Amino acid sequence: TRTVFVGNHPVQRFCDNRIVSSKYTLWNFLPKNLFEQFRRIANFYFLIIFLVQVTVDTPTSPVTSGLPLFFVITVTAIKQGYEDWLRHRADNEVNKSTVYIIENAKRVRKESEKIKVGDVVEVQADETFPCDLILLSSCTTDGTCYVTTASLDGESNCKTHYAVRDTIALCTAESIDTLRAAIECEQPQPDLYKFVGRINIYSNSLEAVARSLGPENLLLKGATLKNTEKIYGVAVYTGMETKMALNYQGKSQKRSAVEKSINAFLIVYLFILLTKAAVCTTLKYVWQSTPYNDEPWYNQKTQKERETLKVLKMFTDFLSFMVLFNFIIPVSMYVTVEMQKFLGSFFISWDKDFYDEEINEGALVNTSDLNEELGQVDYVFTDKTGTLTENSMEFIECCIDGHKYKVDKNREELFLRALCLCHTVEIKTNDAVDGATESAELTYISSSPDEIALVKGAKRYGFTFLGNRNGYMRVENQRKEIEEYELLHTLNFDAVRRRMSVIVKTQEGDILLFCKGADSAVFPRVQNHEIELTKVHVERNAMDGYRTLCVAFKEIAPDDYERINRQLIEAKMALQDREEKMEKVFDDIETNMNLIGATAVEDKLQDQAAETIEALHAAGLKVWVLTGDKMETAKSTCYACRLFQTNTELLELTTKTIEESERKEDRLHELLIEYRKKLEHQEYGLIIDGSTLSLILNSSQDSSSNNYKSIFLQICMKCTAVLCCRMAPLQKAQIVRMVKNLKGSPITLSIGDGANDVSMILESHVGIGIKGKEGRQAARNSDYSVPKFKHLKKLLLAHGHLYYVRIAHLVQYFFYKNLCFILPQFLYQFFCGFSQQPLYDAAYLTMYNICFTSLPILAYSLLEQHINIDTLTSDPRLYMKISGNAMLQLGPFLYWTFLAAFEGTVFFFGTYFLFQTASLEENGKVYGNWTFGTIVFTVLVFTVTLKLALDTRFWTWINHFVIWGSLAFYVFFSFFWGGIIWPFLKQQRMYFVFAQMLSSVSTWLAIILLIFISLFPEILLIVLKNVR
Amino acid sequence: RPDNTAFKQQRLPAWQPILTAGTVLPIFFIIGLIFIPIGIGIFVTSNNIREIEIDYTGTEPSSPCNKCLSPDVTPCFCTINFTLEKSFEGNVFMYYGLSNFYQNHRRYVKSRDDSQLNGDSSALLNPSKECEPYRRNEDKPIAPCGAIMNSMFNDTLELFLIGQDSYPIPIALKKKGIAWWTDKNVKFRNPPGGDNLEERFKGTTKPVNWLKPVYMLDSDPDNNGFINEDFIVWMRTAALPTFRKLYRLIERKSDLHPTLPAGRYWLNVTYNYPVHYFDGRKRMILSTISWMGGKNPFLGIAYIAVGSISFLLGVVLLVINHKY
Ligand SMILES: *[C@@H]1O[C@H](CO)[C@@H](O[C@@H]2O[C@H](CO)[C@@H](O)[C@H](O[C@H]3O[C@H](CO)[C@@H](O)[C@H](O)[C@@H]3O)[C@H]2NC(C)=O)[C@H](O)[C@H]1NC(C)=O
Ligand SMILES: Nc1ncnc2c1ncn2[C@@H]1O[C@H](COP(=O)(O)OP(=O)(O)O)[C@@H](O)[C@H]1O
Ligand SMILES: *[C@@H]1O[C@H](CO)[C@@H](O)[C@H](O)[C@H]1NC(C)=O
Ligand code: ALF
Ligand SMILES: [Mg+2]
Ligand SMILES: [Mg+2]
Repeated sequence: TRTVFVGNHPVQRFCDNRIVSSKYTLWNFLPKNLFEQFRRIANFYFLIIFLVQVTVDTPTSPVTSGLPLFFVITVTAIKQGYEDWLRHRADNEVNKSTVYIIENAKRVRKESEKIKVGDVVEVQADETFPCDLILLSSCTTDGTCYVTTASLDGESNCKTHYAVRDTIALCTAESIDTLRAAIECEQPQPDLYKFVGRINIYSNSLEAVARSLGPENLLLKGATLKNTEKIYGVAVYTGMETKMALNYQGKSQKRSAVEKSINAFLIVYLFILLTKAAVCTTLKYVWQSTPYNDEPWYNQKTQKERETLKVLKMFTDFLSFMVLFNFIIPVSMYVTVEMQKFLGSFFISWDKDFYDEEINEGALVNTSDLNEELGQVDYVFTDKTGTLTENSMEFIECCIDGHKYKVDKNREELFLRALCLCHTVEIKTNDAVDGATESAELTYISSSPDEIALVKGAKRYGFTFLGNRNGYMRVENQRKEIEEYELLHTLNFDAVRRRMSVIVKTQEGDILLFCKGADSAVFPRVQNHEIELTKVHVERNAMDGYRTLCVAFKEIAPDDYERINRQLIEAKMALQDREEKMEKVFDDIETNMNLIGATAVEDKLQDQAAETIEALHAAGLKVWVLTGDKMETAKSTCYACRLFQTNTELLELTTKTIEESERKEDRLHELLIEYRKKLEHQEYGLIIDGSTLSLILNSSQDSSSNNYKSIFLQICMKCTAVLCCRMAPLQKAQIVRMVKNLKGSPITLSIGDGANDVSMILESHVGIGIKGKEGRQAARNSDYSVPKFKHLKKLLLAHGHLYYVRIAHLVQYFFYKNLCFILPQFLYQFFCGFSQQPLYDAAYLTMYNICFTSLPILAYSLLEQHINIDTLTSDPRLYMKISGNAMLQLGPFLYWTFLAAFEGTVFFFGTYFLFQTASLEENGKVYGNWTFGTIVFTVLVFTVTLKLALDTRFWTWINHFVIWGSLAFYVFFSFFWGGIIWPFLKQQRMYFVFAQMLSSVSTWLAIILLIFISLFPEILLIVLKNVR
Repeated sequence: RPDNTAFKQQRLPAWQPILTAGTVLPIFFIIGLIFIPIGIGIFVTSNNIREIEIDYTGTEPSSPCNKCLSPDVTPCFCTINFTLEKSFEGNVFMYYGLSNFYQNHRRYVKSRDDSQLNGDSSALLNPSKECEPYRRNEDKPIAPCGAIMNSMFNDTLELFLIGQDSYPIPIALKKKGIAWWTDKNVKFRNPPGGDNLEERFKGTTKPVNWLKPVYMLDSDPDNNGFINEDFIVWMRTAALPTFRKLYRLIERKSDLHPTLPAGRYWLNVTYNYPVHYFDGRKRMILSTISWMGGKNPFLGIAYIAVGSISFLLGVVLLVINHKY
C-alpha cells in the first residue's frame, strides 16, 4: 500500500524509472553464463574430464577434450550474449527517450529514466507512456484519452481511459498549484488489467473527495496514446514495478518429455562408460599379473613409474580409461539441440496457413520449448463460445412475460428499455455519412458481443440506444424521444456470478436496477411465480442451440438507495480486496428482482470447427469441452461439432438428474463400475456441470470406501467425449489438474479465447490462445496463439508431428554416432596390453563431433519431413497416433544401441581380419596402428553419415550440401592434415596415413564392404516395411 | 502476408525417395550379383598366392635353433631346412613375424622423438622426455632415443638353394625400398649439415641395446642412419601383437626363370633377438603379392557371404510378393 503525493510537495522509498530487461551485464557475463552452462550434466562432465586431463597424465591429449568444449561453450556464450545485447539495446531505446515533466510551473524535459513516483508527466499525442500514469487531466473536457496497447497484450483497439474528475479543471496552467493529493495504491501486481487505489484531493480549506481508482485510470507503461491533444499524469509505478516491466517472468512451463529422455540416455551412457572402464581395469590387472606382461624388456618402465604405490596406479588407470572412453557422451548435443530449437521456432509463425484475413495476423509462438510437445498431446480441453463458435451473435426471439413478444403496453416497454440499458456498449462517438445504412454508422463497439446483439435486437424493434452523453444515456422509445437516463452504478459482470447489472435513475423520478444474467444465476433470486412460465421458453431456446439471458429489474426506494450508495462506494474506496468486498455487496444488492423476460441469441460455429474436432478424434486425442454456457446450448453445439455422434448414449451428471447430495453417487458408481466396465467411441459421452463437479471434488472427504473422485476419473477415461457445462474459470483448471495426474502423464492441451480460459491455458502442458472478438488476454498467457480453432489441426498434426520427429531422431542419433565411435576403441584394448592406447589419432578425436558429424544432423532436424507436410494434415488417422512418445522409448533406444554395438563390432573386427594379411598393397608394405585407426575411422564416418542419408526422405539442396560436404570435408581435412601440419606438432604421427591407406584396392574394397555390412540391418528394415 | 518464400513455408524443392517393392528388391539382387563375382575374383586371386612361413624360434627340443634359444655366445648361427613344392613366380617378399610382441602399447608408442628423427638439430642434442628410460645414458643423449628404436629387430636371416649338387646357391636379397616412400624421403632425415655422418652425430650415443651407432647401420650413405630402411620399418608400429614387417624383397630375374625355384632351401639365422622371455615366436615368411596384397581369404569369403545372403533375401522376397 504505497502513498504517493502528486507534485512531490507535502500535504523517496520508491524505485527509479529504469527498466532492465536483459539478464547479464558487461562485468558479469562470463561469471554468469559459464556458471549456468557448466551446471548441465554433460558440460560439467566434460569440465571434469578436462581437469583430470590437465592434472594427471592420460592417454589422450588435453586439447581433444577442451577444444571441443571451449567451442561448444563459446558458441552458446556468443549466441546468448548477443541475444542479450539486443535486450540492452532495446531497454536503452525505451528508457532514454525524452519526457516532459511539470516540475514547478516549469515544463522540464528530462529522460524517461529520471522520472520518479509522483511527478506530473506531460504526454503529447502518439507518444507512448513513460511509466504507469494516472490520468489526472487532459486538454479536452470530458476527461478521456484513447490508449492502444498495441504492444503490451497485442491488442489493436483504441480503449478509452478516464481522468480524475476533480482534476480535469486543472489544465496546463498552475496544475502545479500544490494540487494536494495522496494516491494510496496497492502494491505492484503484474495483473496488467487490475488496479486498486484511492485519491485524496484536498481543497484550499478542507476536502477529501477521493475518486476510487481502477484499471480505468491507470494508463499502463508503454501503451501508446492515440487521437488526443495531451495528457497530464502522476506517475505511480516507475519502471521494474510497472506491470509492463513486471511481466518479464514468463518461462516456467517449457519442460518437455524429450528433455528428460535426454537425461535418461545420458545416465545410461554414463553407466556404460563406467562399465567399460571398470571391465578394462579389472582385465588390465588380470593381464599384467604375468611378470612379462609388464615391462617385458622391450618397453621397460621408468624408475618413477616403477616405484609408484600400487593402489594409486589402480586409481590412475581407472581415470585413464574414463579419459580414453570419455567421448561416449556427446559434446555437441546441447549446442545443436539449442540452435535447432532457435532456428526452427519460426516455422510455426512464418506459416501462411495461420493467417486470418480479418484480424490481419498469424500465429504467435510465446515459448519455443514446447515445440515438440504439440506432437505428443493426449487430451485437448476447449472452450465452447469463442473458440468452437465465434462471437457473431444474432439476436432472435426475445420473450416478454412468457409471451414470445413479436403484454400490450404494460411491460414490453420496460423489457426493451432493459435491453437498451444494463450494458456497456459505448457506440463509436463519431458516425460516418448517414444515408447508405439503415439508421447510421452507429458502430456499437463493446467488449462483450452478447450486449451488442441485444442492443441490435432492441433496435430491430422501437428502442434505439444512442446515449452515454457524459453521465447520461439516451434511447429512442419507438418514437423519436431521446429520453435521457443517468447511469449511477454499473455492477459489472464476472464469470463466477454470471450477472451484469445497472442502477439507472429515471429522467423524472425513481431508480431502477436492471440485471441481465444467466438463467441459473437469475432464477434463484426472482419472484418465483414467473420462473415456471419463462423457464419453458428458456428451455426450448436452449435445446435449439441458442444462448439465453434472463432480464430482471427492481424498483429501488430512496432510503434503500441511499443505503446501497454507501454499501457500494465503501466497497471501491477500500484498498484491501475491493473486488471481493464488492462482489459480496452487489451480490446482496441483487436479491428479489421482478423477472421481466428472456432473450435468445444464436451463434454459429467457426470455419472448420467440426472437421477439426473430427481430425482430432481421429488422431487419437480426447477432446473435452469445458464451457461456461448452458447445458443444452453446449450440448447442441457439441452435436453440431460432431463431438457427440448420432448413436451415442449420454451419461448426464448434470443438475437435471443429480438433485440430491447422495443420489449423485448412485449414478456416479452405477453407470461406471457396473455399466461402463462390464458392458463405444460413438456410444459413450459424459455431460457434467459445475455445481456437480464441485460436489464430487470438494466435499468428497467423507465417503471413501470407493473414492468419489476416483470412480469419476474412471468414468471419464473410458469416454473420448466429455462436455463440462456451467464451468467457472477456476474449475476449468481444476479439470486440467485432475487429468494431468492420472495413470501417467497424459499430455494435456488447452485452447481458449477469453478471460475465463486464462487459467487452464496456464495450468496445462501446452496452452493455445485464440485471438478473437473478446480480447488478447489469453493469447498472451498462452504458449502458442492462433487466430482460429481450425488452426489447431495444422498446429498439432503437421507441426508437432514434425517438431517431435526431428528432435527424437536427433537425440537417438547423437548417442548412436558416439557409441559407434567408441566401441572400436574399447575393443582395441584387448589387442593391446589393455594399455589404454587410443585407436584414433588426436585430430580425429577432437573433430569427429564438431566438424565431421555436426552439420548433417542439424540440417536434418531443421529441414526434414518424414511424411510430406500435406499428407500429414490430410491423414491424422494414424500419422499422429503413431508416436505417443514411441520414438524415444526403450524399444527404439535399445534398437539404436544394439545397432551401434553391431556396427562398432563390424568396424573393428573387419579391420582386424583384414590386417592378417602381411600386406594390403602390391609393393608389399605393411601398415602400422595409425593406418588401422584411420581405416576404422573412415568406415565409422561413412557409416554414420550414410545411416543418416538412408533416413532422410526429404532431400533439399541443403541436405545434399551438408551430407556430401561433411563426407568431402572428412576426406579433404584428412589429406590436408596428412600433408604439412608439422612445425607446431610433437608427433608427426599421421603424416601420410590417409594417402597411403587409400593406395590399396584392398582397403577400398574392405571399406566398401564394411560400410555395407554395417548398414545392412537397416536396409533390411527398409525392405521389411516396404513389403507387407 | 507471412513471408511466402520457399524456405519459410517448409516447402523447399525436395526429392523424397519413394521406397516401393519394385524399388526395393532389385537392390538386394543387384548387390548380390555385384558382390559374388567380386568375392570370387578376390578369393581366387588370394588362393593363387604362394607363401611359406617357417617358425624358427627354437623351443622344440629337436629344432636346429634350440642351441641359441638360451642366452648363448652372442653370435649364434642356426639353420632350418624348408622345401618349396610349387615354385614362386612373381617378385617375392620376405617378412619376419613376431607374436606376443606388443608394438602397440601406449608406453611403447609414446617412446619416440619425431623432432629428432626428422633431423632437427635442436632435438638431436637433447632428445625429448617421452622416450624416457632410453633418453640419456653415460651422461649423454641417445641418438635414436626411445624404446621403439632401442628394441629393434636385429637378427640376420639368409636363404640358400640346394641345387643338383649340395652346394648352396645364395639367393640375392634386396634392402632398398621397403619403407613408405614418404616416411623415408620426408619424415626421417639425418642431422642437418656435414660431410661425414659421424660428425653430425657428435654429442650423442648409441641406444642401450644396440651394438653399433646409428651412423654405422649401413655403408651406402643413402641407407646409413635415421634413413636406414630397416630402422624406418621397425619404427612404424605393428598395430596388433602378432605382426610382421617387410624384411627383404627378391626381385624377379629378367630371365624366364622363377624367382624361387622349387626344391630345398636353407634358412640360416644369425639368432640375435631374444623372444623366449616374453613367450614370443619368430617366423620368416616368403610370400608373393597380388593386386590385393597377400594371401588373406577374408575379403573373398566375406564378399561371397554377403552377396549370397543378400541374394537369399532377395529370392525370399520375390517369392513372398510375386507369388503372393
Ligand atoms: C640384438 O638385440 C638384442 C636384444 O634386443 C641385444 O641384446 C642386448 O644387448 C645389450 C648389449 O648390446 C645387452 O647388454 C643387453 O643385456 C641387458 O642386460 C645386460 C646385463 O644383464 C646389461 O649390460 C644391458 O644394459 C642390458 O640391459 C641385451 N638385452 C637383451 C639380451 O635382452 C643384442 O645385443 C643385439 N645384438 C646385436 C646388435 O648383434
Ligand atoms: N454481458 C453479459 N451480461 C450478462 N450475462 C452474461 C454476459 N456475457 C455472458 N453472460 C453469462 O455468463 C455466462 C458465461 O459467459 P462466459 O464466462 O464468457 O462463457 P461463455 O461465453 O462461453 O458462455 C454466459 O453463458 C451467460 O449466461
Ligand atoms: C647357412 O646355414 C648353413 C648350415 O650349415 C651354414 O653352413 C652356412 O654357413 C650358413 N650361412 C652362412 C653364415 O654362411
Ligand atoms: F466461451 Al467460454 F468459457 F464458455 F470463453
Ligand atoms: Mg462470454
Ligand atoms: Mg480456446
